[PDB]
Amino acid sequence: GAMNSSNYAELFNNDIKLFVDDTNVYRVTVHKTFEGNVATKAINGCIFTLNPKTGHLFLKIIHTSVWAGQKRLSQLAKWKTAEEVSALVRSLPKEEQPKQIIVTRKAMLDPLEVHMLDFPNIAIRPTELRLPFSAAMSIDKLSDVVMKATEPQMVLFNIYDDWLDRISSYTAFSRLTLLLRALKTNEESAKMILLSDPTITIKSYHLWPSFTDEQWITIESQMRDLILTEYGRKYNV
Amino acid sequence: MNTVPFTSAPIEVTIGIDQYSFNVKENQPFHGIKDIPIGHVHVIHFQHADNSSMRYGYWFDCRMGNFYIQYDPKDGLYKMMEERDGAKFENIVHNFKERQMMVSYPKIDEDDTWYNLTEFVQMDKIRKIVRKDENQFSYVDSSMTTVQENELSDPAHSLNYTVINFKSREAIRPGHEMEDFLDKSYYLNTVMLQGIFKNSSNYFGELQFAFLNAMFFGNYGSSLQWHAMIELICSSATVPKHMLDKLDEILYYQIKTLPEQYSDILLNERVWNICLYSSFQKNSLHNTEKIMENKYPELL
Repeated sequence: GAMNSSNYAELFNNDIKLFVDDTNVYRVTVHKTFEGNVATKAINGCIFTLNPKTGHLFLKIIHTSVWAGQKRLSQLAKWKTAEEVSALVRSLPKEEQPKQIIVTRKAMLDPLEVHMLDFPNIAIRPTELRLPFSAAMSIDKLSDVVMKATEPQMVLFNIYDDWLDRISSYTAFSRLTLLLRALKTNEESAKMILLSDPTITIKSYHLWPSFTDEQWITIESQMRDLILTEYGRKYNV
Repeated sequence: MNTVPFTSAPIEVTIGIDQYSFNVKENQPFHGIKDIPIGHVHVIHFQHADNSSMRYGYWFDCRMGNFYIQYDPKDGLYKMMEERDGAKFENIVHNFKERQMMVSYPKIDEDDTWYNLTEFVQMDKIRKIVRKDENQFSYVDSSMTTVQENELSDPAHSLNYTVINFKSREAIRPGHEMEDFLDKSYYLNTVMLQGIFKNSSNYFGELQFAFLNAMFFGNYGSSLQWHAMIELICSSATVPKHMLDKLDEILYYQIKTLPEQYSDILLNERVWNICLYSSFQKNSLHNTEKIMENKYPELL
């Protein structure tokens, strides 16, 4: 059943699994109309589908055209997510298909289970973890490809850059979750922390800066500090 | 008017005949039930005084043969049996009637309750759900599991209800995943009505049979079947108007008949709240909604 703090190491074993996050699929700006009513304007979205072991990110860009003439969009978004994940699994060779798909939100379980009836051996699982994958659109290069899309597109990334050359998946995932948690809690501060020293750049083929092992320890410390402060603030403790 | 004689009543037992029931004492001179209305199926059911576990009983139609009950002291239950010798049977029934050793099926003239619970229920359909083809009557008890329960174990003693599963390839057309899951009209109308049941009468027959097994034997799988068949209709946007009108009547009599004290175990909160308040048919079951609100407002 559900994935939690107790069964955490399962993410980094040799059974192929994917996390699916639907939180950036349906995105709107809310605005006033001329008549002083409110209306939404959809902007491009994305499915965040991540192998936590390899860092392979299947970023399915959701172009605003998919919503044209559709009703109940927040409900459709869950089914469109499930249809795209199902299409991704069918596109993968059998030995690359996931054994488990973990949805970050319980509302994805029935849409994904129904789209995957052809795959009775793929387990669809919720999680108790509060994963910060909503902050994916705070990664500048992911945000850029979503916002420039003029059509439906799938773009492949490694969200861990070359980290797995030096650290285990467990540690790579903990780093990723700490960066995203920071970006989610205070985006400006987090982005300031990541780029304050201009000598450390982002390689053209990477998402994050080229930190040494020593510089990641300092960065990681600055992100924990950012997260605890904002918590004291939020809650006056 | 037909008769189900009993050879004897060697053990103390509560005997049910349809919606009626009578206490019989150990070795009480009880020789059966007379004045049973022709034209309906009936169920004769038993709960031993010494084991208020294992409710069991026999679905039968007196037009299909001469049936009697006889206690089996080896298997420890009241067994239904067919008497093939018509003259032996008439002679047995006439004697027991003359000696007034039989209870009379206590139908009130005005009272259509049993007709209203069994309107679409046919013995020939019962015998397909409860497979034991050497008998013209069907045995059901509290513990019998359904074909669907067995998939999720003895197939000879199973209730062969039509499997309904909202998250199955049967229920969901490829490329109509969202449409077919949120509006089950395809599943109800093409797969189940046109495809399997052939008409709404056989569908209502199985629904009514499932309810009666749930109520009279506390059969949990029957309860699941009754709720699944209600939820499939309520979750369909497109249902023939005659089916909705008839479903309202069917459910009304079922809710009217349910013992008030059994509403907690026989009624599924999620299904009823969905069916009366969220579903496509939330406004189509006026009689059922009024009786549920007045009788079981707690559940809702």
